[PDB]
Amino acid sequence: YKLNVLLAEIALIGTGNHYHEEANCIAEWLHLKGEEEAVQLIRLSSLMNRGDYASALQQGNKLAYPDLEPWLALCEYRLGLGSALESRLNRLARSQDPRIQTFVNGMREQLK
Amino acid sequence: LLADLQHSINKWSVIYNINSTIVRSMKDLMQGILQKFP
Amino acid sequence: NVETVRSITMQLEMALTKLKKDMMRGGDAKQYQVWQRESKALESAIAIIHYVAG
Repeated sequence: YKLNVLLAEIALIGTGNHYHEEANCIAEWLHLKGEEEAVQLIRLSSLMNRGDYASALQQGNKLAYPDLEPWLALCEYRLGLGSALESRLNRLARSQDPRIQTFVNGMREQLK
Repeated sequence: LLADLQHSINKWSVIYNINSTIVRSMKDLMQGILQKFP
Repeated sequence: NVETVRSITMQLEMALTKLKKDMMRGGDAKQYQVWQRESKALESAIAIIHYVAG
């Protein structure tokens, strides 16, 4: 493993196992090194694993990352913001990224 | 991915009540973000 | 795999020991802000691995 990748994966393990401050200390390092998208993924994961979807959503909509859009859609889904979710799915359906298309297709199925 | 991280991903379906298609796409986006590290 | 755990724990511990040796070299305050951040990140990672994978 490249060290920073290892640290990022461990931080994610941290956010899914109730070790949020440890994960944040790792993110503070990743932030210093410019891996801002990974920092945002760790923050979203930490907030969402704690059930704080509203805070996650507010922070996610204040920092733009195409690959993290699905996480914000998951926040809207869990909060039951139907209108916002539908709007987000229509926008994501416009993406050329096959991974985003797969996500949208999966969420549409989930919603049926 | 580290086994313990995959273990967490394997619980996303029940934790967030989402199907396997959603989980797989999110796991792929996550992996993609980590693959951008120099 | 127990082996991957053992291996990544050794990687983090070696990196932490090396960083603490680099911190004996002296440097300006900005250098120590960088090293302190890295040190805390490594300690944190080692902790999570201990707590979760043991």
